[PDB]
Amino acid sequence: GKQCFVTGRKASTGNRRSHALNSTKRRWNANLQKVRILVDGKPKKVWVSARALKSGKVT
Amino acid sequence: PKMKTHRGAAKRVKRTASGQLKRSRAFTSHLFANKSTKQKRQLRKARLVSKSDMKRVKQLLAYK
RNA sequence: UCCUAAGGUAGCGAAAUUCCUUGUCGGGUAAGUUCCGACCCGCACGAAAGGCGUAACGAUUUGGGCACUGUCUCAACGAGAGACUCGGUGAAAUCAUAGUACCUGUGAAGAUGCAGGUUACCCGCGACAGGACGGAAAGACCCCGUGGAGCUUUACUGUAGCCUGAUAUUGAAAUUCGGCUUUCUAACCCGCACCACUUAUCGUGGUGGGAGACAGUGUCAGGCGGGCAGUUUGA
RNA sequence: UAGGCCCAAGCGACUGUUUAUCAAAAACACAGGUCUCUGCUAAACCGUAAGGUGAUGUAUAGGGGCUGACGCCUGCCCGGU
RNA sequence: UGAGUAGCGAAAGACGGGUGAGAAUCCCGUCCACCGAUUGACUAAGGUUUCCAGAGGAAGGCUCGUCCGCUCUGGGUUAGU
RNA sequence: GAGGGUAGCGGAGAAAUUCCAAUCGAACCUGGAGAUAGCUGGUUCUCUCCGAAAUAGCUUUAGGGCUAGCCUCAAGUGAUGA
RNA sequence: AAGCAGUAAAUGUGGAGCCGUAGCGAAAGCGAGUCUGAAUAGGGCGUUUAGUAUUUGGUCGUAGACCCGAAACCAGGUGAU
RNA sequence: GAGCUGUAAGUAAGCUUUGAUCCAGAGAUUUCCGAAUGGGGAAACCCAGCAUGAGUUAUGUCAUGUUAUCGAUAUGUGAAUACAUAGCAUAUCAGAAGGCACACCCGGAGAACUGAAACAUCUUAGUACCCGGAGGAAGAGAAAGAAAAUUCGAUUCCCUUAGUAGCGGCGAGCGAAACGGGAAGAGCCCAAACCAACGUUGGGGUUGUAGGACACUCUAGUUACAAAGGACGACAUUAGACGAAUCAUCUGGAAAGAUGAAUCAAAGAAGGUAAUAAUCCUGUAGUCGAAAAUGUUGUCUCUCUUGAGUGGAUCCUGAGUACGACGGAGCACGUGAAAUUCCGUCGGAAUCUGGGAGGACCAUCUCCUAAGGCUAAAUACUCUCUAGUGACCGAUAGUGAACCAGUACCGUGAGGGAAAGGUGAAAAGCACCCCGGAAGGGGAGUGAAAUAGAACCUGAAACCGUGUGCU
Repeated sequence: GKQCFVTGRKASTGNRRSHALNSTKRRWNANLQKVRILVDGKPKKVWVSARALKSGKVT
Repeated sequence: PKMKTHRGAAKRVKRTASGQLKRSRAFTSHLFANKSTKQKRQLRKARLVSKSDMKRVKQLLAYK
């Protein structure tokens, strides 16, 4: 249930590699920040990534 | 299914007209100060795979 | 006289600790490798993985006595259940086929079965346990396998976490050789108080306080890491 | 139907607990002592998120290590970890 | 095969009268023996017709059985407290 | 006694590797799965001809393997064999 | 060969593709000769220059690969009567 | 078109030529549980509200409707807080849920035993298992392509290229594409410039030989994409009906066999009938047939509809996008000289004299035009229905199951799992007599046969008995 309310960014999955080329599973999370943005009704707090906060986005 | 060639062996031999295989020599990579002039000059020449070795590795190179 | 950070203090000591050892001397016994009391050449006691004592307690471990007795000298008799005979009912482990003697030899080096000799008329019932390397469990000891599992560490390689710095969220002013350093409030935070949804203070909203561009969270980097994991440790 | 008793020694203070099915003990626990961490959304623990135990407690309280009634005591050493 | 061999699961029965094809073992009677802080009387859990009557003897009952918690047919459980 | 809670990369343990449905140095069931086994055991009709080895070298190798030596069948040279 | 036509046939049709007719060299390349080399000087590999398609038998490789037999590992579930 | 009341026989009582039973299409009824939905619960049970009605002097009891949650829409709708906004009340909704074929397809997440004769990179393998979303198929799809010819022109599948090029503790091992030969084969809709109306909805507009806007003379229904509601004849499927041709003797219990005379064939496939049937029966070849329901197609009606070249002053052609650094993944390709393309973080373009690609990279040439969307066919599979086939099995075989089988049974549970076919052509299944309490037997009958008597076709070996020649 953690996703960007605008862009739709979410977590990924991949490998963590050691110097000997051993591998284990890990995750790449998203820079989600809890902000209040104007919607049709009361402004409710939603998860919005920082990438969507550039070039001018409502707050 | 189909047989598979030995990739490491196909990089080291070539097929002649009579059907034999031409090879290259060992003991020529480094440490040349420990070998005489006669040894190093005669290791430049090529050789052929022996029949003792042919009886063991003939199936590994069948498409070549 | 040599070395080191120090060279074991008080207490105890053939001790649940002493190999030599049944150490030496006393007690106990007619006779004591056990026991009790002393001595100290303590192989290799020792002060909180504590030292030395200590009433009461113990289905604890030791040594010696009174009383008692079939434990014994050394065994005997009696009662009952099984066992034995008869009527009824009726399994099991095991099993290559079997008309299955002894002595001295021989043999894969311990023979009912091979050699030579000696014994032995055929078939049952009650007892004994020398042999059939007797029966039940593909030896748990030992060695082997580039077999396995659990555990340890200053074996190799990782890893969950936990510290640290840069960067995004993150803004307004002003001193000093764009940066250290100071105030402020609007971001962000409060398992702080009051009000409403609402008979609920989980949640949300509002209003006061506290803190504040820090903290918390995302990405990248360095360090610690038998807490946990996969493996190796020759002939 | 209903305690045998005595004189000495070792270990553990005591009542308790333990290898269901070969070990009940000198082993574990215990009352007491000591060291160390923790200022409260406490430290520590489960998930390792929300939410919980600690605790509807607040240093005369809570977690971890060692020793183990009582009496007399507990000596020297900070190169090494 | 072992072999008509081991066993037949703690204990006191004896006689008379019946039934019956068949009686140590079923029914009736008398005497004797055992428990009685229980082998007596209720009842929760659990089982699920094992309860009653009239019939039966193939199999089950560690023997026998004319008998049964076994076989056949028909019955039996009633709440305002 | 009754009603409940903690589940195996786990739980519980006055602590014994003790218990978790007669099983525990890591429960049971079904799948990957006909895991792997240089190790034991086994492998079914009949005649005719020929007929070994238990050695060397190298090997994480020593009861395993590879090349050479020794056996058999077909073709060629042919006197080169004793 | 795929495809198409044909009775799930036989075989028509289909000439992408494959093997052989020429080798040598790491390659550029040359060619009955090429490589090395200052130099056929010597030496290496070739100039045999008859193959090709289907199929019986032997052996090999990839699939569990002659059959039966582990101690174990991983994944998802069922269990505190 | 004459019997029928399912295994199944039994007796009892009945229906049917005024057309039973039976077969096909269309209807009506359809207890309770179960997503289970009024509330509760240990499934197949218990307890309610509200409005109508049945019954009662009245209460108590009964019948028929309706009352879950979430979502989308009309409506009334104070809060804290003037206005508003959360909340609240009612109405409408073939809106959703669950199951499913342990097959095929797309995505999320993702092992180990094993091989390398040990093992860590690598391999097993993007496999097993788990979760989500579908469809009858899905996925892909209309060049910022492949390449280097005197060029082709969306996608998918088969053959070959080829075990080649390459990747790799360069070890074990992994492994392509373009060209060519085939199956099948249609392409299109939006955003922007710009014009008219009250930011909105209309029109105009879809591209690389450069297209479009503006300004210049101007008119093929494609309901599978391309825009979406309906009346309109032929077939197919679901019950069925016609359908040729043989007699005699012998053996036998029975003739279809043997022996003689015949016949049919667009029919000599098959099964049964007392043994081995083209001519006995059901059938076969070939024709005929539909009340009613469904499917597939075609003929008008019906419904939309704007077409090409010249001018390019000027304007438009998809932005936190492309791309870069750091960390990963995927491309046959393990970071390597790694292009081509995806994710997280941080930076961050250009505007037709523009941008991308041709395996690091630059210059010249050639090809194309990213950052919006849609699309049949050739392709994969079988829980099924209909009609058939086999040098496949024949009861220790074939499915675990030929028979009342996922059953007896076993376990708290998940779960594991068997054994069992055969009288005779026809029950004609032994009336009657004798021994006995009965079971069992000896006769007499049935039958071709009873050593075919239901424990029933044939009836081997182990093992157990009786009587006898030689010892």
